[PDB]
Amino acid sequence: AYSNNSIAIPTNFTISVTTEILPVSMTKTSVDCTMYICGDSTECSNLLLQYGSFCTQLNRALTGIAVEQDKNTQEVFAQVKQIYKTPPIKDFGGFNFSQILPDPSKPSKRSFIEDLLFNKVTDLICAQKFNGLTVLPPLLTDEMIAQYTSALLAGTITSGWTFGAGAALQIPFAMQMAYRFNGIGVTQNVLYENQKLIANQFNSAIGKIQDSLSSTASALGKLQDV
Amino acid sequence: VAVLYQGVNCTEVNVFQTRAGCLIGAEHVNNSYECDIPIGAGICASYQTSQSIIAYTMSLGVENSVAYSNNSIAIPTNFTISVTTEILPVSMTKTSVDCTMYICGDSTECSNLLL
Amino acid sequence: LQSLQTYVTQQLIRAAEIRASANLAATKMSECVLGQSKRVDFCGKGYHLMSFPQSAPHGVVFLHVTYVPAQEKNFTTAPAICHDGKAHFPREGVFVSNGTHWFVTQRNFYEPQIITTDNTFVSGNCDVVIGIVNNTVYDPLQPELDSF
Amino acid sequence: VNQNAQALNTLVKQLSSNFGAISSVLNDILSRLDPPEAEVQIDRLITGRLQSLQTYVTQQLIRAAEIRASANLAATKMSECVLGQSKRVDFCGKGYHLMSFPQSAPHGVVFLHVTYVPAQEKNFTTAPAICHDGKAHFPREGVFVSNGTHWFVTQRNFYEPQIITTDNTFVSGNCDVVIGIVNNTVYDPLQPELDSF
Repeated sequence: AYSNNSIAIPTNFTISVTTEILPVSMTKTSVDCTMYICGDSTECSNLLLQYGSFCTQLNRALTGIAVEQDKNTQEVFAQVKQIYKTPPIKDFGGFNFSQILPDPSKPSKRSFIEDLLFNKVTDLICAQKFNGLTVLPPLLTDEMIAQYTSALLAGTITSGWTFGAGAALQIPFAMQMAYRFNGIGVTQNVLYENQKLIANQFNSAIGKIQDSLSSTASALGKLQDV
Repeated sequence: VAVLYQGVNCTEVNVFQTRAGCLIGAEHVNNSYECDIPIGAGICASYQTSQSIIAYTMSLGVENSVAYSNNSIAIPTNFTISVTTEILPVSMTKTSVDCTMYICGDSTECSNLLL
Repeated sequence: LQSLQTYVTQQLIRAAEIRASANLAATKMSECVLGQSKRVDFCGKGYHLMSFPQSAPHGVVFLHVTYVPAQEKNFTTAPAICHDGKAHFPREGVFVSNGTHWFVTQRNFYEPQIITTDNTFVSGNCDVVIGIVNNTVYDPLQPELDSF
Repeated sequence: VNQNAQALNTLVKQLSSNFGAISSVLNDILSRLDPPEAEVQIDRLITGRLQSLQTYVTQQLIRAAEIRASANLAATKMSECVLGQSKRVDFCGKGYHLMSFPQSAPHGVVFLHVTYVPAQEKNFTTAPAICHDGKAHFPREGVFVSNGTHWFVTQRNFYEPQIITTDNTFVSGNCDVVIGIVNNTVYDPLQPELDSF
């Protein structure tokens, strides 16, 4: 409807959590020119050397892709050089973050959501190593990228936005939403009165994300094309 | 020089084994420092102490546990104005290559065959 | 050699593609995760609050907490209140009415508040403004000074 | 610059390779064999040198795509960081951005950014609200802090302690909803003025 004297203002709201899956790096590969022609023979080497520097250019090309490819994970995952830890005593004001936080009881450090991301994406490594194609491993293993992830979650949950502009400053997460509502022009009264309702909205939203990732495996197709 | 083999344990061959493969000629130190020349799978190397090449695990930086409480708050009483450097490229060297002089110069028969 | 040159050329073009996706992810890493972005549909649908990153093979998963309004009701508005003969413009929010008394509330949620001198400000007069309505702006110091 | 030099050097040095012929100089082959036996060897040079130039043109163009992604990022920082003030975090550099100084540099530009970072911190006691007459009071800008004696209102970015007043807060809601509210006395500046009157 369109009218000059008519206006619509929202009387209620909801907290929705969505998912965008963005790829960072690909698999590092280096292919030899001589072994791609043949090995254990001097006929491939004498006839291959007359074409010049093609081997050097294609080899430095695969090395350059692998170094810049390592640099993308370095420019994204680790923003800061300081590690943050999760406190043992958890009072968040009624919010349950245990799904996104790592579980120390597991042999490898991972969260409940990341446990599903590794299991829903597809040994093939030894199968490729049997035919002569060497897959170079990434410089950062899964435990250190997950430790970078646990550092940014533990820091945003406790210190928030402070460590980006300086030393990490401890703020209660209940007061963190007061400024996040104050930044978009919303009075903190919605937070302080509706905090009990927001606890059930957030905990149910995390349960819906866990159910969507477990039931639907096609949401990860952004990485599956890669 | 520290020779590294990729994707195989030590078979033929300070001989240690990593996830990337057999690494010979380097020493393994249990302590961890900041990496300089990277290898892969969280291990790097540097020339340190009668000095040689040492190999060690990636340090992810200083581990600090930030205190968290309901009534606790920290407000800064002082500030520091710092100036940093962001370096970015814009243009690259302009090159122009001619097909005739590059392929065959000073040749009329070859210049006619290229047309 | 020609088949391998085709392979490397295909790797550099996909390299520009994975770098463009990584640089966009780094931008959302700084704005959506670390800070608070007021940008619309950058950090995801709705008004952004916080973003939770998650490790994934050859990529990253962001969990975005946003504010999406749900229920609304149609109200009657007006740009200004004419009280003493000078126009009263809202300092923060918009003017709404249920049909009896005019209220002042923000655009993102409905919290009825009476018209006071601190919620508005005097600019111009009532004649140059199109659509101004008449009402009584409550002076909060009047009953305290009268009782004193 | 080193990568461009190494690319040009490889491009020239590839001319000396024979590419399946007797010799790399075209004048010695054209000066010995007749034209009909000669067309096979010149065609071998043509196919090889064409493939080397096609790799160079494709590789330089791939770097042109890198130069355009960097140019669009530089133009975005030139607009937001330099001309205006960007509120984006870690865009204009670490910290809260203030102003940018451009400097000419060979084949690029160097940015000197002035940022605002805190230095010394001190632990304080906070409360979400102040309960005075039975109605809650919330800070308009900033948070409630205390040194252990009196509750103060201060900004999050820097410490400038101020007395709790009616202009620094606003009356909304009551004291039984908000969790963590504490009791204290909210100073009203009208009271001593009326007592003196």
